[PDB]
Amino acid sequence: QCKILRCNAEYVSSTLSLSGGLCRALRSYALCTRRTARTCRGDLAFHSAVHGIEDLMIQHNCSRQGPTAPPP
Amino acid sequence: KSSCKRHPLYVDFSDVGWNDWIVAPPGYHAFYCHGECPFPLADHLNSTNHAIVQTLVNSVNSKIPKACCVPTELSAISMLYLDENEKVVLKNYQDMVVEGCGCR
Ligand SMILES: [Cl-]
Ligand SMILES: [Cl-]
Repeated sequence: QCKILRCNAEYVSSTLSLSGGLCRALRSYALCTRRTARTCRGDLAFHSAVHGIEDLMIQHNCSRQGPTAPPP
Repeated sequence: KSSCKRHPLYVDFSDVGWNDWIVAPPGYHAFYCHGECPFPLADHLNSTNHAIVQTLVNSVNSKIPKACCVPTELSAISMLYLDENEKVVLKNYQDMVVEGCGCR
């Protein structure tokens, strides 16, 4: 049911290969947590992840949505 | 900074003056644990809920330290030491070699 190990793994993987890049990885991490939220209601590691992503996104001043490509 | 992992450590018994009581081996690969413990810890199955909570508390209060990189699995070694009448005695020594490191 709870798929937080896969979110943790993907984020650790993304940060091993390298602030613009970290914010992307943090947004993917946030998206991943949201997608398994329903199966992690009582999971401690899950709620720690959600706290850590927010803490890390406040640091490095990440945007929650990610930049759009501008017109040609 | 490099994250929590196992590092080489060969213990030479001559270098510590232990060759007088240790007949065999002349030394052994002991290893040691070292490295930073950053969020997320729960990407390892050898950490703990307390270490995960401490890391969360540390992020809100820097006075509370981060988890520490320590051995989470140790293995035994057999050694020969000298007994009475210079009798060579085989003995197993538990928790001598690092087999795994984790953030605790
Ligand atoms: Cl965590
Ligand atoms: Cl002993």
